[PDB]
Amino acid sequence: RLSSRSHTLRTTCWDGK
Amino acid sequence: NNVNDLITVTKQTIKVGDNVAAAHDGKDIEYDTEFTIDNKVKKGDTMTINYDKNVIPSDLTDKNDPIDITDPSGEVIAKGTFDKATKQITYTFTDYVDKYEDIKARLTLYSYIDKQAVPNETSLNLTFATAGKETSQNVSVDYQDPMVHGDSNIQSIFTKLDENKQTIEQQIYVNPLKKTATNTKVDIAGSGNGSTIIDQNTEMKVYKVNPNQQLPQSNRIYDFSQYEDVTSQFDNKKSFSNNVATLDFGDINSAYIIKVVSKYTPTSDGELDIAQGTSMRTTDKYGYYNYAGYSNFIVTSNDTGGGDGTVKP
Repeated sequence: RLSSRSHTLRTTCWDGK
Repeated sequence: NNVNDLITVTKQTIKVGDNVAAAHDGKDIEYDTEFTIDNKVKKGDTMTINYDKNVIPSDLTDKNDPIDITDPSGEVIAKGTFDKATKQITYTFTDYVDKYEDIKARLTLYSYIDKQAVPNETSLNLTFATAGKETSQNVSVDYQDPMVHGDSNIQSIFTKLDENKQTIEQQIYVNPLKKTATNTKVDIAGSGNGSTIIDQNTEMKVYKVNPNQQLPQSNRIYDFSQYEDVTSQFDNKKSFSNNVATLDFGDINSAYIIKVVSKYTPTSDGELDIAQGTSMRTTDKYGYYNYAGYSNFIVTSNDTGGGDGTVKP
């Protein structure tokens, strides 16, 4: 009566200057 | 004492909610049966129902007893008992069947792809049954693929949850593509705000996978004997900040598995609104940070069914 799911999220992180 | 031949199956349908089992979207499998019990059934008799050998009624909890059949009022018609080995319910009849005749009953039992049985993507003929009378349907089993962002690649699902001790287990494939990953850092977090609890004590074991080894597309490992336990290596590589653990892999070329057991907090509403996430970081060509991330959350089926009878005069 119980099971999981999956999800995806992507970002990129650079430097402001 | 088995009275299967005495049971008249009026209906039996296997559904998948397309004939595609999205085991990693938490897709269920209905088996919606109805039947008639003849009056020649007495107290203590046993009819059966078996699931397909390749499913399981509960994915992440061992608490997979079968429901009991109950008349509208609530008097019990039979109490079932589930045997994992044979994947078969045995329903024993109460004294209802002596007090009552002309007894019609319906069931509806959900189940999930048994990740031990079916470690990899494949087609299956599913065979279910109600009192020996089998029915079937073909299906295919798609497993989720990892998120990729440059080198950063990762995937994860929930494996085992313990309603008693309030813990939940997540199994993570760091670098399933065995890429060359530079300053790899992997975070695990309650998620994306919070639903669980991650801190120094949350259990995190880490295993290295040699390049010849291939991981189960189910995303659930059952045996850790045959993987290098490297957990101590990551002793001096754990940062902990705001329900977030951070692991310093450094430069890697090898896949890795992480086993995260984490305490969760119960919801007052009394449903399991639980969720947890990871994310893999790698520096890229241009010296940026690429983040591939994964988040899992729990899904709930629940069997249902009742009965009804003429009251004997």
